[PDB]
Amino acid sequence: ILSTASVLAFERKLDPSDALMSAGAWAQRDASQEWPAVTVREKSVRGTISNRLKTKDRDPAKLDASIQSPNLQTVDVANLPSDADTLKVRFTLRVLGGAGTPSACNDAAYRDKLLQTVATYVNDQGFAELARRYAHNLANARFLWRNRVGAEAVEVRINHIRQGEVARAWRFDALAIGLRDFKADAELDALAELIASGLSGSGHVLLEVVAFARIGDGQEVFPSQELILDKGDKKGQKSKTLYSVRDAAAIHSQKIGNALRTIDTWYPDEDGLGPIAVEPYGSVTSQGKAYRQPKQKLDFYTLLDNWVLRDEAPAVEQQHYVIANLIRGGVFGEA
Amino acid sequence: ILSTASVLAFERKLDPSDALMSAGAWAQRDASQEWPAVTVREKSVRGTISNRLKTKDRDPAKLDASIQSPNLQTVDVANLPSDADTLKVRFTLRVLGGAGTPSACNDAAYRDKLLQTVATYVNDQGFAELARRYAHNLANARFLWRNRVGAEAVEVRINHIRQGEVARAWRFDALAIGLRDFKADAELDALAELIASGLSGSGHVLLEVVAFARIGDGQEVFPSQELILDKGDKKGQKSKTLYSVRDAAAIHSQKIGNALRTIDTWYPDEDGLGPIAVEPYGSVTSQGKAYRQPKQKLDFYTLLDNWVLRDEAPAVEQQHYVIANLIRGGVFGEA
Amino acid sequence: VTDPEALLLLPRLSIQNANAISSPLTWGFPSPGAFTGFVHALQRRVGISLDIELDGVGIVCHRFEAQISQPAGKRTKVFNLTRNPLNRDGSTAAIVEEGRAHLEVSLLLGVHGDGLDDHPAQEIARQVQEQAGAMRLAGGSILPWCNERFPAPNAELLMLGGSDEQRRKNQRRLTRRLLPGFALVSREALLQQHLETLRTTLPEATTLDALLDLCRINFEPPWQVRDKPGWLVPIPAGYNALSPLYLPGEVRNARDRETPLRFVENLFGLGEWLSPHRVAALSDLLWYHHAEPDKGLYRWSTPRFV
Amino acid sequence: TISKTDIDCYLQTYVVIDPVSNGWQWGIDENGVGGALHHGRVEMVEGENGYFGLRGATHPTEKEAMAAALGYLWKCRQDLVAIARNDAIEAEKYRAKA
Amino acid sequence: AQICDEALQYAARLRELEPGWSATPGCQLHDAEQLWLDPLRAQTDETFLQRRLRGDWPAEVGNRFANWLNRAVSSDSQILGSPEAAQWSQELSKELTMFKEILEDERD
Repeated sequence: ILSTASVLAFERKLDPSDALMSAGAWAQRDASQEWPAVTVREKSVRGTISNRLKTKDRDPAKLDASIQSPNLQTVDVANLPSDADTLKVRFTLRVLGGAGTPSACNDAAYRDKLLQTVATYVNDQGFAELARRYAHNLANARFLWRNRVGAEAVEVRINHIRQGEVARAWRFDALAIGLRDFKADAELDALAELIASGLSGSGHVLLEVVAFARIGDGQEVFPSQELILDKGDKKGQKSKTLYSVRDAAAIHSQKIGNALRTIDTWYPDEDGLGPIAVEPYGSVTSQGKAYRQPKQKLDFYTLLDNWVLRDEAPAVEQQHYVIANLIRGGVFGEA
Repeated sequence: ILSTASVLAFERKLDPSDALMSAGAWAQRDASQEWPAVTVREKSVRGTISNRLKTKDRDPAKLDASIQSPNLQTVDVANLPSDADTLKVRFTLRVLGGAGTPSACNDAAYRDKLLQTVATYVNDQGFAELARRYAHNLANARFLWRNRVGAEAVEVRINHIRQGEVARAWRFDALAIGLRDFKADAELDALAELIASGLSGSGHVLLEVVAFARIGDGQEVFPSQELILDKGDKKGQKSKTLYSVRDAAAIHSQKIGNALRTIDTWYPDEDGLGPIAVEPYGSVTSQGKAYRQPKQKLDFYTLLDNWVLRDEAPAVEQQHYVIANLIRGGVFGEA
Repeated sequence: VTDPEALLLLPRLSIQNANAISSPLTWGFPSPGAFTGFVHALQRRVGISLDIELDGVGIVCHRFEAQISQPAGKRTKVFNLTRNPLNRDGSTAAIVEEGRAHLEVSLLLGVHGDGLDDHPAQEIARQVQEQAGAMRLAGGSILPWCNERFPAPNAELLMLGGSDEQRRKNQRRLTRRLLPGFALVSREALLQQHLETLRTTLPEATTLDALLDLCRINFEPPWQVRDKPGWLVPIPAGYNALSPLYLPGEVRNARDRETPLRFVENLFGLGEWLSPHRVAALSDLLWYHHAEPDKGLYRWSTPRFV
Repeated sequence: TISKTDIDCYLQTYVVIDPVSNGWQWGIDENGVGGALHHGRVEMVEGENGYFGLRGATHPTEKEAMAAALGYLWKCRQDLVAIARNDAIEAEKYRAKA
Repeated sequence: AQICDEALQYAARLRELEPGWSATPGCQLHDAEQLWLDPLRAQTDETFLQRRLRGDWPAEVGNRFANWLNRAVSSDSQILGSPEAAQWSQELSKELTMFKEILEDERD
C-alpha cells in the first residue's frame, strides 16, 4: 500500500560555517588574509517611546510622563573601523552529496521508493538547475544580508579547495549578478557544474566563499543576532546581543545557509517578489506569509507524497523544489 | 477593509557612523588627517550636596553633618589638548533609499497600499524638502551637540565619496547657517539634490562629514555618555563614562542621527522653538513634552493610518513628516 | 495582671531535650505553661531574696530542632526515642514515646518590686541568669555556654521611661537583640471570632472545629488555598477542671500532702508566632497565669496583647 | 487493586499551579500542601540562565499543567508516589471501616 | 509587612556568620548592602569602617528593597492607570518607612 515512513530525517547537504566578518580597505582585497576582525562592542542607547499606544496610554500627561522616564539600553554593535570601508565576510561551504538518502527511516519499502524517485530525478535531470541557483546565491552575495543593501561594490571570490590549496578560483561582481534573475553566464556555469558534481557524489567539493563589500568608513555591519538573558534591571538591559565566535563578529551558519537556499522562484504566488528560501510550507519570516500552503497542492509534503507514494510526479519546477528540500534536510515525519 | 499590519519594520535610512572626535589647530585643517584623537581620561571630582532637600533633611545640624561627608566620584573627561583649539568630528553618512518598503510586513495588501502611497508622495513631491533639511542639519553642525554651543567658528566639510575618493566637495559655515531656519543656498541645493538622489534610489550616496569647532586651547569636548553598572563602592563610584571606540572619544551614531532628523517644523505647537527630531509622537527628551500627541490628529500613526488605510491624505507638511518617519525607520505595528 | 516595672531579658538559652509533646493534641514547641512555670520557679528560687516579683514571660525561640523523623513512604512524622534501662529480669521495658526538642529561646521576664531600687539592674539580671543556669525549661537542660566566642549577657530594661522617645528607643534596642526568633502570643479573640464566622456559615459549630479550621490548609474550589493572617498554631492554653477540689491529705499519691489536688484536662487555644517588632511594645507579649480556682479554668495567656 | 487516580487524589497536594500571564506553570510542593503560604515548602529549581521558578512548562490550561505535574511525579519522584500510595490504601481501608 | 519582616530576620540571622566577611576582597559584592548585613566589621576596623556607617546611617537599602519588590507587580497598564497603583505605592512606602526606620537606629 506504501504509506509514508513515520520518521524521515535528512542530513544537511551544503554545510556552511560561521561567516567571519573582518575589515579593511578596497584595492587591498588581494592581501586580505591578515585583515583585522570586526569586533562586537557595546554602546548605550536611549530612546523615547515610539510604539503604538492602545488608547489607554494616549493621555497627554501620561505620555509626557512616559517620555520623561525613558528606556536605557546597551546594545552590542559591530562597525567597521574609521580607516576601513571594505567588509570581508568569509565562510567555507561543503557540498556533500547523497541527497535522497535519509539519515533515519523506519519503512524500508518507503526508503527504496524514495531512493528510486530521487535517482529517477537525477537520471532525468541532475542537480543542474539547483546548482545553478546555489551558485548564483554564492555569486551574488545574498549571504551578506543587510551588509549588501547599501554597498557601493560587492565582490565575491569563491575558491574550490583541493588537497590543500585553490584548485579553481572564481571572482564575481555581486551587484551585476542581481538578487532576482537566475540568468546564464560562463563562470557561473563552471561553478554550477562543480556544485552539481558535489551534490551527485562525483567529487569532494569544499568551497571558500569570501565576499568584500564597499560599505564606507566606520559604517555599521550586521552580524547575526543572539537572544537575550533578561534577569536584571531595565537600565543594564542588553537589549541586543550579536554573534561572535572568538572576539570576532560572525554571521550564524544557518543564516548563510538560508541565503544560499533562496532559489525558490516556483511558488504559486507572484514572481514580482523574487525567490524565497526553500522551506516546507515555503515561508518567509519577514513577510509573515507562508507561500506553498497545504490548501493548494504545492507544499513539500503533498508534492513528495504524490511523487513517492502514488507516482503523481509534479512539474519539473516543483520537483526542483522537492529535491531542494531534500538537499535542505529536515525532520519530515508524523508521530 | 484594509486594516493596518501587525508588524511594520522599516530599516533606518541615513545611516551615520560613530563620530570620532580628534583635535588640533585651526588654520591647519586642510592637513587634519593625522590629527591626534581626543582621549577619554579619568579625573576625580568632589562635591557638596546641592540638590533640593525634602523638608525632613532641612535641619541645620543634619545639613552640616551631610556637608561634612562630601561625595567623591571619578568622572570620565574628554578635553582638548593644551595646544589645540579645534575639535574635529568626523563621521560618514550612507543615504540609502527605498524608504517606503518595509523590511517586515504581515499584510501584503497594506504593504502594496503603503508602497503606492509613498510612490504617490515621491511622484508629486520627491525627497526635496526632506533632503534640503537633512543637508541643512549636515551644513549647520547640529550633530555637534554641546561642542557647538560656545564655538568661535564651526566649519563643516562634506565630501561625496565615489569609487574610492571625493567626487564633490562642500565647505559650509555652520554658524551662518542657523539651527532654526531652512533657507535656500546654491551649495545647499547641490547637497540637497545629492541626498535626494540617495533617498530616491537613483544613486549611491556616501558622504564624509567633517566638522571643525573652534572651542579653545584645552577646553572640554563633549562625547557621548555611556551608562554605568554601579556595582562598586561609593568613592571610586565612576559616575560618568564617556564613549570612545579605541582610545578616541566619540559621539554615538544614533545621536548624530537624532541631530540629522531635527527637520520637523510642522508640529502643532509653536515654531519659535524651531525644529524637533522626527519621532512618532514627536517628542524631545530634553523638554519632557511630546508634541504631536495623539489627542490632536498629528502623530505619525494616525496620519499614516488615515493616509494609507482610509486614504485621507494630509497636508504636504504633515506628509513630509510621515515620510521623514519612514526614512527614520522603526518598529511600527501593534502586538 | 499587673504591669511590669522593668523587663528582664534572659538571652538565648539552649535547652537540649525539651518536651516536644505540648499536649495530647499538639506537638512541636513546648507549652507556654512550661515557661510560666519556669519563671514562677525562678521567682520561688531567687526572686524572694532579691525582693522582686518575676511575673510574665515572653517566649522567642531563635532556634528549634525537634528530634523527629519522617518514615519511608509516610507523610507524617514519628519521634526519635531513648533506650531506657532494662527491667529486673533483663527484658526491654515498654516504650513510652516522649518527644525531645532542642530549643534556643530568650525569655523576657516582667520584674516588679522594691528590689529594683535596692540592687543594681545587672546584679539581679546576673543572679537570675546564674540561677537559671542550674534549671530546666521544659524538661530539658539549660546549656550554660562554655568556651564559645562570648557569653550572651543579660539586660534588665526598666520599662519606666523618662520620655516616650527613649522608651521606644530601648524597646527597639531590646527587639534588635531578640530578633532572629519569633515571639509567641495568644490569639483567642481571633479564635472566638473565627468560631462566630464559622457559626454564621454552619450552625452548631464547636471552637475545637474552629481551631482545627485555623490549623488546616484549606483547598478552595474556583483552585486556591485559603490564606491565613499569621502562623496560627494550636497551643494548650491551660487546664479545665474534671474533679472537685480535693483536700491536701485526702487524695492518694499526690506530689505533696499540703496542696489541694484537682484532676484537670487541657484547654487548647490558639497561638500566633509573630516577629518581635510587630508588637511595638515588648511589655506586652508576656504570658501570665489566670487561675479562678473556684470554677476550674487554670489557664495562661498573654493579656494586654492588643 | 488501588487505581491510579486514587493515588493522584493524594499526589495532587504535592503540586502547585502558579498563575502567570501567559498560562499556568506547574511546580512541586515538597511539604505536600499545594504551595501554601506558611506551611508550604515549595521546590524551586535552578535552570539554564538565572531561572529560579517552578519546575514546569507554561501550559495553556490548568487541566494540562496539573496533568504534566502528575506525569512528572509518576515518572521521576517515586517517594511522593509511595506517600500517595499509602494514603490511598489507608483511605480505602477507612471506607472499608467507616 | 511579612516581606520586610523576613528581610529583617534575614539580616538578623546573618550576624552569626563571622564578624568579617565584607573584608574578604572583591569588586562587585553589594557595597551599599554590605553596610547593613555585616555590622561587626566595626569591631575590627575601629576608625576605618565604624565611622562610615554611623554618620551615613546606611538606610537607602529600603529604596533598593522597593525596586526589588516592585518586580512583584505585573506590567499591566490597567493596573498602572487606576488607583490600585497609587494605593499599592502608598502602603508599600508606608511599610518601607517602617523598615527603613528600623534600619535607621542600628547603632544603639
